[PDB]
Amino acid sequence: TDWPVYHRIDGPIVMIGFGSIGRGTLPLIERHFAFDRSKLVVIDPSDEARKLAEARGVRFIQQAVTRDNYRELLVPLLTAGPGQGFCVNLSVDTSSLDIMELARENGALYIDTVVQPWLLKPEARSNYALRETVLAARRNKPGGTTAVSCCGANPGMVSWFVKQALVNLAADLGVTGEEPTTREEWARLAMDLGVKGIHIAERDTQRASFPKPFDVFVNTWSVEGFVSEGLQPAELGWGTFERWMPDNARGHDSGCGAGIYLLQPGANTRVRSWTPTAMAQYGFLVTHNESISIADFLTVRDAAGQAVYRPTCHYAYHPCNDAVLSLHEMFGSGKRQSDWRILDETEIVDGIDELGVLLYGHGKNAYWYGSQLSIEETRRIAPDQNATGLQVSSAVLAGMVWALENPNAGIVEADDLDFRRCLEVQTPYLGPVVGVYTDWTPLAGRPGLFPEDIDTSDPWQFRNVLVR
Amino acid sequence: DWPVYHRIDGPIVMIGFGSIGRGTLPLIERHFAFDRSKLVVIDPSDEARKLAEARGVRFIQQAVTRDNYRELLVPLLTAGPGQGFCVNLSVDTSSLDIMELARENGALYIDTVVQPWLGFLKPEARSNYALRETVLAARRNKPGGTTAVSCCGANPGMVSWFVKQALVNLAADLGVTGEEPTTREEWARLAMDLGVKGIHIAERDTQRASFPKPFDVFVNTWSVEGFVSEGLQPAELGWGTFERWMPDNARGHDSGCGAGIYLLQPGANTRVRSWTPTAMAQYGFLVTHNESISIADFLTVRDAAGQAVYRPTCHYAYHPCNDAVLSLHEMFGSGKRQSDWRILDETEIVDGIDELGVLLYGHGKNAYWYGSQLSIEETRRIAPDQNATGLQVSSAVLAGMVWALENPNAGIVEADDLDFRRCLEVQTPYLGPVVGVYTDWTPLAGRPGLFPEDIDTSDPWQFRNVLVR
Ligand SMILES: NC(=O)c1ccc[n+]([C@@H]2O[C@H](COP(=O)([O-])OP(=O)(O)OC[C@H]3O[C@@H](n4cnc5c(N)ncnc54)[C@H](O)[C@@H]3O)[C@@H](O)[C@H]2O)c1
Ligand SMILES: NC(=O)c1ccc[n+]([C@@H]2O[C@H](COP(=O)([O-])OP(=O)(O)OC[C@H]3O[C@@H](n4cnc5c(N)ncnc54)[C@H](O)[C@@H]3O)[C@@H](O)[C@H]2O)c1
Repeated sequence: TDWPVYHRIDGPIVMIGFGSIGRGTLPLIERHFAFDRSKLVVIDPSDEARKLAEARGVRFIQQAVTRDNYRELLVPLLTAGPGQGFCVNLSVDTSSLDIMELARENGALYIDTVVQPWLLKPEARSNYALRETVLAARRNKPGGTTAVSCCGANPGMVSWFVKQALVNLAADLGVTGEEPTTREEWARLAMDLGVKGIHIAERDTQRASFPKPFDVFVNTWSVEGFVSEGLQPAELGWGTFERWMPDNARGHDSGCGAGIYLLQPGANTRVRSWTPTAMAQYGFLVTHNESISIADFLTVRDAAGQAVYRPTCHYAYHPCNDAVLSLHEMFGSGKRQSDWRILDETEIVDGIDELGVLLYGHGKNAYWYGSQLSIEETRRIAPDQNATGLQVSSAVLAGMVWALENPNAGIVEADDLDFRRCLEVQTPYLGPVVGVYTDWTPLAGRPGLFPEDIDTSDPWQFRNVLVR
Repeated sequence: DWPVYHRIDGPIVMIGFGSIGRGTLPLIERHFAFDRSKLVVIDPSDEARKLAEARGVRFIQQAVTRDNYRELLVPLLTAGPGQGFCVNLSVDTSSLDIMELARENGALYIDTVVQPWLGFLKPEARSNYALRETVLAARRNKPGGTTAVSCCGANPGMVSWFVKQALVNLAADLGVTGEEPTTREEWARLAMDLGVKGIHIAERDTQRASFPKPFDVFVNTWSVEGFVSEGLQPAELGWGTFERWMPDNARGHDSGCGAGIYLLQPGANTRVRSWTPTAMAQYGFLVTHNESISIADFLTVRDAAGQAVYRPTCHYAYHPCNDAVLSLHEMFGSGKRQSDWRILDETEIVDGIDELGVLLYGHGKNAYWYGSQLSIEETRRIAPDQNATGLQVSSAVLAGMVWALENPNAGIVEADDLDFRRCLEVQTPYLGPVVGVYTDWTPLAGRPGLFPEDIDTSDPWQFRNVLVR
């Protein structure tokens, strides 16, 4: 009845970054893998991180990993032996692709939760473009040591939820038969079910024991990371059903073809969305890797290679109340707050991180599938983190298990992993995982007091979702 | 001790006993001498009844409606022996109809808002410009007569007196010579000569509650029903002659004073870039307010032909308390009102201020904020039964009442028509720090930035730059 130990790691474990996610992932690595304790080392420039690592009894190197030092630092650490090591990258300000390629070159497994560069026109700031660098790297060097790109809660877990949700939608219609095996089969299942689009539909209700301080940005995970992505252009996977886009929307000349972006910051762009606890709510259209990767994954092309079916996919994020206030403060002031803080589990009085996928446009209108993990449950089952952190760290755990079980798979996205195996590892840490149908649409209660440019023939059009 | 300004020798009829009525009644008892059993409070709610009974004040548990207001109020207003005073602090009642009833029965009248009877509409008809035009027409139809003070709370109300004092201060600091204005035409000419392109009613409420905001509860420091109703009205502003651009969904008015436009979107979901001393640069919401129109109208200069050659832009730039910001996000994101609401009591507020002032911009010193920084701690020391928001309003009602008793045959008047020095002399003891602050901030601070924006770089204070689009 104790915790399962999934695998032995026969080489160094190098954790890059020991912020909110690193702190939550370390205890799960220790819990679920067998290895000599001295094999693990944490790298992070922060004094705060150093003091926590010392209290946890783990090796700690207080250094920022940079383009200038990453080869001389990471190659010896990852190749120390006797066997294959694992690079666990949970940092800000480091090049995911460069570290990934270095790990592969040296036979070390690799996982991260984001594609980002080393510490510029808007299209270059896009997660579409960054994802294209990873796809190109895979084409240049197929196969080889497994490296898992963007395997956190979102991007990451939500790709597995999309697959489970598609299977459930079919079953709820009385459609029986083997589930898809190939990418094209998954894409055709979405097409055949009439899925028009998908929101990554999230509502964080975690509340702090102190009121939000003036001129302090407050969040339940990285403030630096959230602000960085929130200032990037709004970004979405763009569905074939869409008949309207804003005047300030732009596409891409190259790549998989699945994305557009808007010439405005994602964290100041609102969309109409829905989760089970929030019901109808505003989300922020913050750019995310999975907005592109899920739309790409579910694309059906004709013989000529043109996409004839693709779902819309984007984030619709309602963060914790203090983060909502922090965004209002930041954008209203035109500048970042002087200080910031990430809520510790000891500072959260109650709440959940409700994180799921909202598939819409099919015969049952809309279906939300995801996790309702509470802070109370989090504290009972995993230390050193809040409910936001545990969804992410447990997804990293699942990706690490998959990579150790499938060590010769090359560069892979969350959409490439065995979703059933990953969810089997992750689900002890997700609290209630539920599927909920709703009849809500973005046109509920509309038109109202004022004229609006809506498309009443198709309630889920982005024209109706975007707050204008 | 506290000054007793005057005796009131007739009935005092208070319509509405919510957050503002509860804050105003103690000031009335404190600052006027009157037969105490001559005060009557009318409110439909049981909560109001219990509070009035606890004070031993006559109470009538009725909702004033178009169907009953004549039969209900006339006996109360004319009960004698002397001139009565109708103090209207309610939601859901016709300001104009009750004002006219008071006037034709010789009773003084004051309120803090122009609003219609609760309905059992074209966007233009929902505008405060239209509502104010019904009051202006009433004045033209019955000049002079018994005084009725329209829209004399904190804003609208006190901020009109702040605008006059700020113009005086700017004149001194910019070396503009001339005697203090004493007529509307002289005030308007002073604003023109100072180069005041526009005015924000620039407010930041930092009052914080001892409990976190509950899900599906709208929280505010004053009327939730009243704030939501005004926040769903069209965004609305006095429209200055310097403006070179208006949004595609802006509209004007065929008739009336000519000072206003409105936008075909709700004010409480419309953001503007603004500034207060404690907030520094912030978003405010462009909630419609009577003074947006009245201040712009008051400061209009016309040529001989009657065409406006100068007028300041004027509008609200409201940053309410944090729990109200979250309540608006919740309400607009859900597309419907929350199932419950609450107004923060002073006992529930841990700290904070209601920073309420006027931001005059476009002149030689860029921008100037003048107003009140009243804290909840100071409020509790000097006045009972209210928070810092309520006390700024209730003290303004007091000031207007003192002015009306000293000027009881002035006809229908707005806060812009009162003697601002006398009103501020009555109100200032309840306003805490009242300060003027210059800033170099403009709406183009930091702009253009990461993304292309439709800005006017020739003039930072253009509405094109202020409006969040
Ligand atoms: N996919 C997901 O679900 C998901 C969820 C949360 C976060 N993330 C990603 O992970 C990132 C980290 O999140 P977090 O909440 O732990 O952030 P955090 O801000 O709490 O921690 C970041 C850590 O990185 C360290 N760091 C900074 N520069 C470094 C360098 N050059 N080398 C090594 N370490 C460095 C900092 O000292 C800090 O301790 C986020 O910015 C985000 O991109 C992904
Ligand atoms: N000018 C200003 O600065 C300013 C400031 C605050 C409020 N106001 C105005 O004053 C109004 C009242 O403010 P509040 O905070 O006291 O509101 P509130 O919601 O606390 O109280 C309103 C009261 O009116 C009563 N009421 C409802 N229908 C009625 C009717 N038909 N007849 C008589 N009473 C009735 C309610 O029972 C309630 O007690 C607001 O809606 C707003 O328009 C103006």
